[PDB]
Amino acid sequence: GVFTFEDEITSTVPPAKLYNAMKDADSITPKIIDDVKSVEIVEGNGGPGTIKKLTIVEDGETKFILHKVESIDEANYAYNYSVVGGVALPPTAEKITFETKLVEGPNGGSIGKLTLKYHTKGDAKPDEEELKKGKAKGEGLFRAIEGYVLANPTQY
Ligand SMILES: Oc1cc(O)c2c(c1)O[C@H](c1ccc(O)c(O)c1)[C@H](O)C2
Repeated sequence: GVFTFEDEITSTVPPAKLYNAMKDADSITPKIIDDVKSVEIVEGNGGPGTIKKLTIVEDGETKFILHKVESIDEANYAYNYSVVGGVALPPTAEKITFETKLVEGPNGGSIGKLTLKYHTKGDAKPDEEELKKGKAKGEGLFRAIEGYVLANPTQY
């Protein structure tokens, strides 16, 4: 089946600035997030269909995660990707998609609309553990990119 979850987060950063920064996430996330060590493009031009390999060290163990870029809509401040291999993908799941969309806040800040879609193989049940881990990932990225912009005011 498909399980869909929707969430919102807020930032004082205007959406156009945040979105520019999101485009540099491969560069930014290893600096801010302790566990991420590198992000490498296995193949692709960074657009839809690109495959990325993330190298992380978790619990003193090196591991890898695979991402695939689904779609990009700059006019709409959206970036979509799916987890398609690695530890992040549970055995039951076909695929886990994270959609990120940025909207102007009422006060000029930003609202991040985060949608998580969990595709399960057959009738398998989604792991609660993964979802909990899942909601954090959607947030952490956003915070990572936000923190970086706030800490480097002149750059964006
Ligand atoms: O705290 C974490 C832990 C993780 O395993 C990850 C986190 C944050 O965010 C990473 C991340 C997510 C999206 C990206 O585009 C990216 O470059 C890096 C990834 O989800 C894997």
